[PDB]
Amino acid sequence: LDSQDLLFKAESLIVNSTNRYHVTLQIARRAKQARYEEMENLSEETGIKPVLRAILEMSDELN
Amino acid sequence: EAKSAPIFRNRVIDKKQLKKLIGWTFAHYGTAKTAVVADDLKALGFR
Amino acid sequence: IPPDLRPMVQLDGGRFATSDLNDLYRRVINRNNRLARLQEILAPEIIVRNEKRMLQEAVDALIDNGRRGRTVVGANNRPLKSLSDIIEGKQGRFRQNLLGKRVDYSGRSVIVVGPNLKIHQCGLP
RNA sequence: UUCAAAGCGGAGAGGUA
Repeated sequence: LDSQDLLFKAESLIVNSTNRYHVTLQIARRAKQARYEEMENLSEETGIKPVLRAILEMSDELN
Repeated sequence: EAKSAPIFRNRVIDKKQLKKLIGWTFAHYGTAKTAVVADDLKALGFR
Repeated sequence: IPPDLRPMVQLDGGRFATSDLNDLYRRVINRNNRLARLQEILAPEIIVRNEKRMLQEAVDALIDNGRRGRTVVGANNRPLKSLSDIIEGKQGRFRQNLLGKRVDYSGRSVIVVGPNLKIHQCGLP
């Protein structure tokens, strides 16, 4: 996991979008949902921050 | 945002050539490769 | 106006620094009470008219100072701040407190050059 | 059970970017 990889992934998410202001809202919703669902006291990969986790998951879904 | 091989610039490199190279990189490769290229050029010039 | 929007503040040496609205309200109330007292005793009319004119000038100076007649000066020879001066200027409420404010979780310092940093990175003390 | 004692407005003069 590197910051450069995150930068490239975010750029790839911006493309394939048709709107720049509509992807930020989706990322924020996914991040809030992930952090809230983390409330189970198991600490599933709590190391990563919610926004970076949402970016990684949405990039993986892009295939 | 790939597949375009750079041309071997066999000439002197002033500010105009650097601006042209940055523009070409943005037009052909994207917005995250231009930052890397600019950082590499900065390091080489400072050295 | 409610009293917390025209508060009384205490200086370092124990002296009070009252607002400019309190003086204008005091003048209006004093003139009103005096005129009512004169009207009670059935005073001659030529003095009641003087009291009425003075009350008009006082209320006018409270609403807007120095618009029609003469400016009302306070302790020094500087004008008092009326109700219209609160909202109207460049330092009024609109441009100073509503279109831009002070915020929390903020700082300020001098900047130096950092090489060996990547763009999108900064160095915070 | 209660908090709690440190924050204050205006005017003038000069300076840094």
